[PDB]
Amino acid sequence: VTYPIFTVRWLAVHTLAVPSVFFVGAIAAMQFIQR
Amino acid sequence: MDRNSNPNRQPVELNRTSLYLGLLLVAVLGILFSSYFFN
Amino acid sequence: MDRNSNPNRQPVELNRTSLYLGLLLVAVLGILFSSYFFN
Amino acid sequence: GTTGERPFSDIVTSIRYWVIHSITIPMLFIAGWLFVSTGLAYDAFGTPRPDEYFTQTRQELPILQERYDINQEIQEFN
Amino acid sequence: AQRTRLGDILRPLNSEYGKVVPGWGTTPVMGVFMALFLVFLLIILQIYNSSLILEGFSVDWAG
Amino acid sequence: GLPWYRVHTVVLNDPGRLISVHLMHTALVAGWAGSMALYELAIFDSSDAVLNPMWRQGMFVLPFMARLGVTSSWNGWSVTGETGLDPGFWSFEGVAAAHIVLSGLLFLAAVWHWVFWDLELFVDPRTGESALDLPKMFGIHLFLSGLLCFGFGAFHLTGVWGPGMWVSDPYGLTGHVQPVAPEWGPAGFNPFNPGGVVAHHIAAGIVGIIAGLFHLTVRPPERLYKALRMGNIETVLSSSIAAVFFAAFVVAGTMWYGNATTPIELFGPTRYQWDKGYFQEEIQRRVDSQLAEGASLSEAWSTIPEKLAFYDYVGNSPAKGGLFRTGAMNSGDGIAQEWIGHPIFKDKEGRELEVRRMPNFFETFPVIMTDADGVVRADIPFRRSESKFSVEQTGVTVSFYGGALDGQTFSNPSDVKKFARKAQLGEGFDFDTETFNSDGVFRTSPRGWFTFGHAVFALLFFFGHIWHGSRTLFRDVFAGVDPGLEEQVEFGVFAKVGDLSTR
Amino acid sequence: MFAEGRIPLWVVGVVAGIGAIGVLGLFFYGAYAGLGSSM
Amino acid sequence: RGWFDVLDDWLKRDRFVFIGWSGLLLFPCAFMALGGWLTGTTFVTSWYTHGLASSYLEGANFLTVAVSSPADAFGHSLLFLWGPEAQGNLTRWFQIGGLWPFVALHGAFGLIGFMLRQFEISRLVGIRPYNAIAFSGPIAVFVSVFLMYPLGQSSWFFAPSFGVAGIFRFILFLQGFHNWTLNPFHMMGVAGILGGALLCAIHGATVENTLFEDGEDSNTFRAFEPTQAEETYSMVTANRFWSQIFGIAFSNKRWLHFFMLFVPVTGLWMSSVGIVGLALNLRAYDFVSQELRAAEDPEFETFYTKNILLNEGMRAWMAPQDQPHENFIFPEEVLPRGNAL
Amino acid sequence: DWRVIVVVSPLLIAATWAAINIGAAAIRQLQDVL
Amino acid sequence: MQVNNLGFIASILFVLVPTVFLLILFIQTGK
Amino acid sequence: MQVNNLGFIASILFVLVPTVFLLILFIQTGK
Amino acid sequence: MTPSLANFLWSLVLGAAIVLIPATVGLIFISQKDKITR
Amino acid sequence: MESVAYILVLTMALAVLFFAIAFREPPRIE
Amino acid sequence: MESVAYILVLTMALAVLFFAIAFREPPRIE
Ligand code: CLA
Ligand code: CLA
Ligand code: CLA
Ligand SMILES: CCCCCCCCCCCCCCCC(=O)OC[C@H](CO[C@@H]1O[C@H](CS(=O)(=O)O)[C@@H](O)[C@H](O)[C@H]1O)OC(=O)CCCCCCCCCCCCCCC
Ligand SMILES: CCCCCCCCCCCCCCCC(=O)OC[C@H](COP(=O)(O)OC[C@@H](O)CO)OC(=O)CCCCCCCCCCCCCCC
Ligand SMILES: CC1=C(/C=C/C(C)=C/C=C/C(C)=C/C=C/C=C(C)/C=C/C=C(C)/C=C/C2=C(C)CCCC2(C)C)C(C)(C)CCC1
Ligand SMILES: CC1=C(/C=C/C(C)=C/C=C/C(C)=C/C=C/C=C(C)/C=C/C=C(C)/C=C/C2=C(C)CCCC2(C)C)C(C)(C)CCC1
Ligand SMILES: CC1=C(/C=C/C(C)=C\C=C/C(C)=C/C=C/C=C(C)/C=C/C=C(C)\C=C\C2=C(C)CCCC2(C)C)C(C)(C)CCC1
Ligand SMILES: CCCCCCCCCCCCO[C@@H]1O[C@H](CO)[C@@H](O[C@H]2O[C@H](CO)[C@@H](O)[C@H](O)[C@H]2O)[C@H](O)[C@H]1O
Ligand SMILES: [Ca+2]
Repeated sequence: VTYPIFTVRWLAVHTLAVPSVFFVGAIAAMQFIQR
Repeated sequence: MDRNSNPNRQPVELNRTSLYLGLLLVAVLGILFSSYFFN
Repeated sequence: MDRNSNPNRQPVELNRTSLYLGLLLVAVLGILFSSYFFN
Repeated sequence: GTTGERPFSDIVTSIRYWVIHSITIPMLFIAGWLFVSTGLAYDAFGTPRPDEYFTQTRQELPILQERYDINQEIQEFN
Repeated sequence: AQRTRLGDILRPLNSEYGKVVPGWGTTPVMGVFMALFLVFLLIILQIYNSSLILEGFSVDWAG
Repeated sequence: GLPWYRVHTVVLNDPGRLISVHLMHTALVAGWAGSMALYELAIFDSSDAVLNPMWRQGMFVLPFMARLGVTSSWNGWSVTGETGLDPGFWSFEGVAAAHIVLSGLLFLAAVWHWVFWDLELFVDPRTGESALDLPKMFGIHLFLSGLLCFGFGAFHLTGVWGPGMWVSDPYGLTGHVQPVAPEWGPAGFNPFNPGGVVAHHIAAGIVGIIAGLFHLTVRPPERLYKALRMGNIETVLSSSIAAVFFAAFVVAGTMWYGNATTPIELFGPTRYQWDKGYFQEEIQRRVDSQLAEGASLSEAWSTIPEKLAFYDYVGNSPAKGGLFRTGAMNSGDGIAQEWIGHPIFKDKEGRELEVRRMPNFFETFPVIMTDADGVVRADIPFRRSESKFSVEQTGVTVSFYGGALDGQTFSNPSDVKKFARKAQLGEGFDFDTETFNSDGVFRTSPRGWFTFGHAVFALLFFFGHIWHGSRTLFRDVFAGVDPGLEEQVEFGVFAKVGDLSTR
Repeated sequence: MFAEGRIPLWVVGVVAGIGAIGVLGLFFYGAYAGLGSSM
Repeated sequence: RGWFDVLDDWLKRDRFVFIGWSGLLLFPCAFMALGGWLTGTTFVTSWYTHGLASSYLEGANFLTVAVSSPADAFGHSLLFLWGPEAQGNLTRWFQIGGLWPFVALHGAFGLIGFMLRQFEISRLVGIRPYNAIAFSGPIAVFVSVFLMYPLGQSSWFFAPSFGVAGIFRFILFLQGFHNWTLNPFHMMGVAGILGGALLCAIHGATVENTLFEDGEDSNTFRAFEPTQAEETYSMVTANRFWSQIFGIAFSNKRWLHFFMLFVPVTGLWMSSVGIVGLALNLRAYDFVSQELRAAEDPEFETFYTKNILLNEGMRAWMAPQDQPHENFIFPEEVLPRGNAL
Repeated sequence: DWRVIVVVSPLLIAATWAAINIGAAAIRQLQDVL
Repeated sequence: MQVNNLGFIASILFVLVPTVFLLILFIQTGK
Repeated sequence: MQVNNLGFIASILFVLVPTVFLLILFIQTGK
Repeated sequence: MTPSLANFLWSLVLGAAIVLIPATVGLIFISQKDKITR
Repeated sequence: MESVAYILVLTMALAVLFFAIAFREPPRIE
Repeated sequence: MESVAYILVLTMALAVLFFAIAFREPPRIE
């Protein structure tokens, strides 16, 4: 009970997830580019 | 100087299964490489 | 039928002197006959 | 068997995680969106837009041939 | 353990087995020399690679 | 008993027999060197250093003798093309015989050390069993290597007392052994400057002498001694294998890319010289200078040495061979006899055409002839019913300048096509294919074979390094893990993985 | 929901899986529209 | 407690993601390699190096994106961002293919870091380091294919591009130009990989079908306990089954699991040796005896000569597009082709 | 570039949201570990 | 077929040398 | 010299086969 | 002193300043804050 | 005559198979 | 190349001599 919030695990989680979501938003936007 | 028996000497072994495995390996390597040796 | 150990089996031996003699014989036979094998 | 950190199921079933993330996750999604949709990605990475692969004077592939002066080469390719 | 004249001569060279300096000793000095060696290796690689171009020569058979 | 793959571990704790087996290995290697040189000498063709140099004859160890100054035979010839020189004892034959006698003496020493394995020099006097002071041995051997490196640089390579080394012009036409002065500036790090090699050996030998002195006098930190298992000879094996595969990668790379220590007169040209048309560019510049004087096409092209044109032929690229295309390059295209001269292709309209040369990648390549501004004006069509650019329709003719065909012009389309196919390979040469029963497919040069062998061996020595480093660091569990080992591995019980004192 | 103060983990799973299916559907839709669609 | 040991304690703590000293090399380098690859496949083109679109931004898909190899004009330049080519210009660095060496080099050092991690964790938990020894196989493959092959060739351009279709291109290129299928070292690699898959399947199935009745459920998964001392399946029954089905069987569990390691790892190593050969164009391209016989006897045809013809066709048709820096111009009439096709 | 501003502002919004909803406990944790 | 003239001897030795190595080791085992 | 093309292989086997016979027998002796 | 020389030395400096010794500083600082209790 | 060499190696492999099956080391429980 | 075969057999004979002398079975009285 009452665990630390921020950890090495938190950082490993975000280091991946955060750019992943940004990239997914970018690729979603790509889906509606017209030539 | 004297010639003293070396106490570091140990027997070597190759069991029958190891014999079959090695013989098959050698035979299949020969099968593989003979064509290239002949070219 | 059953597989019974054969009691007629005996060890074979070649002493070191016999090894040297046989190796010399083989080497000198090779020396002798190689020229004729090549012709 | 826990090395100390809060279990993931606990965290992602909590109200506070979702109050934080129902904002943070869509914000990153739409930041990536805007990065693409404003044209920023093209300029940041030098990637051609669909109308800039060829120009009214270069109809062929702009293959680099120069060993050290690629900035000038790229600018002449346009 | 047969003794020989050459063995006796060489004996002081093979007598300090296992003796060490307590703690870290010269490890910092070693590390600094390792860093210098790594820099040197990078320099000569980049020269050979033509990623580091110096004045006075060319990496070419003509020199 | 011992599995087969572990037999040699019997000398692991027997310094006398370890020395013995090292002596036997050294004897075998020295005997190989001697016998290989003798074999190469027994088959080397010395008559034509121009179109049949050593690297066309599959000569592997001969270039290494010549690199360091052994370039003449007892039999009168020298690899520099000269005759009647007197090398003294240190000819190819003398060097090979030296290695044979050395092999014998090393064999005898190995036998002695095998039989008389139990010398008191090897036993720890403090306790009573065999022990080697590995840090001290390192200091000794490093001091010795530094001495030898410095001497090689300062006396042999400089010619202060010694022959010097092979140096050559950038186009491999005037290579010979001379003293070399060290280059102490940045240019010493130009891999194509031999003065760099000389300066390296002088400076690195001094550094090795100083480091050996330090290692002869300062004991390891206790931290380092435990971490690197400095009482375990297998740690030396691991780090030595690492250093060795590092060196092997380096030598394979310098052989493949070329440098001062891998001259083309000894090992042949590189693939990159063909790639960039290095010799083609040089030949063309020489011809253009002759023309700038006023010389005619025939005269200008007849000024080009046959050796230079021979470098400009794809069959001499090391990147054209095959793994199972064995032997000398002469076993491929044949023994080169003479340059046929430079062809110039002109079509019916006066346009002069360039045949596109075969790249290194291509086992086969279409014949294409382009004009000055890079437009195909002729080719050899595969399909003929819609052919438009064939040599027959385009009226392509070829005229030769210099060489055997100097002044000859061919208009018969068969002749033109065969010569276009010849020009695809670079400069054309007549070949003797009867001596070797040459088969027609290209071989690689000693440069290629050396690079291949050493890259493969370096790769495998990486695994050797990993295996022996792991055996060094995990010696305690080599026969298996502790029959306990319950809670130490359990997750979350200890604050630090493995450390029982932590929780 | 069925318990106060927390989201059921299966509700979270269903929502996240629907979102993942949606992003995959958007990518597959984009294979047929806009750039890369052969039209 | 010296600062070194305090650091060692912190690095080796039991947490969700073990860090270790090896993590100092692994995690930043692995992150660089992975983020570089994702960034390149999402945003970065190969228009100037290959004349190809290679990113999602240009309309490519998962199968057709890649971090493509750099332009052939750079030879084996390491293409640092601050290097003489890009000169610190990030956009140009992207456009010239700087991401390829970026990913390759950080991946090589991340692979090193991962194997060091295997060693470190094996040492900490107290087991033998055979996992690292097994991982040496993938390392040999990566070094030989992504570093050694292009270093033997003219430039990084001929390295495999980090993309699915880029890899397929590399594969077909090696067939057409090197006849890699004919290479005995590739053949040993194939044998190792197929044998490893076979061993995996057969061992898993054998174990699952010789399980002991240790529970009452039809679900046999819950009749195992990791601390149990006894074998969970019958080695004796397995051995009898395979002896009567196949003629031979494993009788030694330790040998079985060592063999499962040895086969795929040996395969990877042998194929790496073959790739080193191909780096220098030292191919097993041809059988000279059959070539000569065919050149003299126009009725002699084998599957080998047919494959040679296929390779010729592939080279002629693919080279102009695959090597755009060469400016290969092959007029239609020089292209080899069969009748009616 | 205004495009940079509009691409960064969502990131800052997410950061400040997370801060304002986690800061008390984060500072608690920072202080406890000293 | 015009094959490499060393093919037969190379193949024979490639097989025979390791064959005899294994045979020796196997036969002497238990000594 | 144009020698019999079987000369090398015949000589090698003529020596090697009895050599390995003797070697096997010697090495296993005492088993 | 060439541009490539200057950039090489800058690369050394910026690799240290950006990677080597903010990372060493952070590692030392955190190891000395969160200390294992024996 | 290379055909003889190919047949020889193939026969060696098959003979090894037959002996490894017929004359194997028995697995024994003890 | 037949010279190599002659040299090989001669060397084998001489090597056998050296081992038969140096590494002989000692005659022992017992
Ligand atoms: C005095 C003894 C002696 C002399 C004069 C020679 C001379 C020669 N040998 Mg030879 N050889 C010898 C002993 C000798 N050998 C012994 C004992 C062996 C058995 C191991 C051999 C095995 C041998 C082979 C296999 C070959 C030769 C060859 C040659 C010829 C070329 C050598 C060459 O390229 O060097 C190359 C040597 C190096 C590049 C040295 C590499 C050492 C590395 C760079 C240093 C290692 C790291 C260092 C120790 C650590 C740092 C220290 C530093 C700070 C100072 C040359 C005529 C070649 C030949 O032409 O055949 C006929 C050949 O292929 N020799
Ligand atoms: C690295 C060392 C090296 C290098 C670079 C060379 C290079 C060369 N040698 Mg050689 N040679 C060497 C060592 C070396 N040699 C040794 C140690 C010997 C003593 C046997 C010889 C004796 C020798 C002779 C008699 C001749 C040469 C010749 C030549 C030239 C022709 C090369 C050739 O066709 O080979 C061909 C290479 C191959 C066919 C590659 C074979 C690859 C094998 C089959 C791989 C083995 C697979 C393995 C079993 C897999 C294991 C399975 C796994 C489960 C572990 C060439 C320049 C020839 C020459 O032209 O002389 C003037 C020649 O006549 N050499
Ligand atoms: C200086 C180099 C060197 C040295 C001194 C050693 C020494 C040793 N190794 Mg090692 N190793 C090396 C490099 C080296 N290795 C490399 C490069 C690799 C990767 C290929 C390995 C991988 C390796 C493994 C997996 C093992 C060893 C083992 C051993 C120990 C027992 C060796 C033995 O009896 O096998 C005897 C070998 C035979 C009876 C037959 C081998 C036949 C080979 C395959 C072909 C021979 C070709 C030819 C004669 C050699 C020329 C190659 C040369 C040019 C390098 C021994 C201390 C063993 C060990 O750790 O024991 C506990 C062990 O299991 N090594
Ligand atoms: C991106 C990831 C980057 C990874 C970074 C990893 C973090 C740093 C890891 C450092 C590992 C090496 C340190 C080993 C410990 C040590 O040797 O002794 C620890 C010593 C002994 O101190 C004192 O010594 C006392 C006595 S004794 O001598 O040590 O026994 C002892 O009691 C006491 O404990 C101790 O305080 O402490 C130090 O102050 C010496 C520091 C020397 C470290 C090597 C520096 C070389 C690197 C610089 C590179 C640039 C050089 C210039 C290049 C141009
Ligand atoms: C239907 C019944 C008829 C079977 C006919 C099919 C033959 C298959 C018999 C297996 C052959 C024995 C080979 C291993 C020799 C042998 O006897 O091994 C016996 C061995 C038994 O191992 P143990 O566990 O008893 O050994 C442990 C210790 O002894 C370690 O040595 O089995 C294995 O090692 C399995 C791994 C190799 C599996 C090899 C399969 C190879 C397939 C065939 C390849 C050659 C084809 C070439 C064609 C030209
Ligand atoms: C006793 C004596 C003597 C004599 C000596 C002699 C005469 C010698 C020799 C020697 C020799 C003459 C040697 C040798 C050697 C060789 C070697 C050592 C080799 C090898 C091999 C190898 C190792 C190879 C391998 C391989 C193969 C097989 C295939 C390919 C790949 C490879 C390369 C891996 C004298 C009187 C002087 C003195 C006294 C004592
Ligand atoms: C480049 C570079 C760099 C780096 C960067 C980085 C490191 C980054 C990154 C990055 C990243 C890291 C990104 C990411 C991403 C991602 C993504 C793009 C994702 C995805 C996905 C998906 C699509 C999935 C899907 C799925 C499936 C399929 C299965 C099931 C379901 C799911 C949904 C899960 C720097 C700046 C240093 C410098 C310069 C260069
Ligand atoms: C697997 C998995 C998962 C996920 C899941 C998901 C993500 C989902 C789902 C699902 C869904 C999302 C669903 C649904 C449904 C619906 C339905 C089933 C319906 C219906 C109906 C109908 C039948 C209709 C009808 C109609 C018609 C006929 C016409 C008229 C109108 C209407 C519309 C009415 C979890 C994590 C949980 C767990 C683990 C894994
Ligand atoms: C673990 C090791 C990690 C290695 C990688 C770490 C990242 C390395 C980044 C180093 C980047 C070097 O980046 C380099 O910086 C220098 C110095 O600012 C820039 O240099 C710029 O500013 C300097 C001084 O202000 C001027 O002299 C120069 O003319 C100008 O270009 C270069 O244009 C850029 O190429
Ligand atoms: Ca028609």
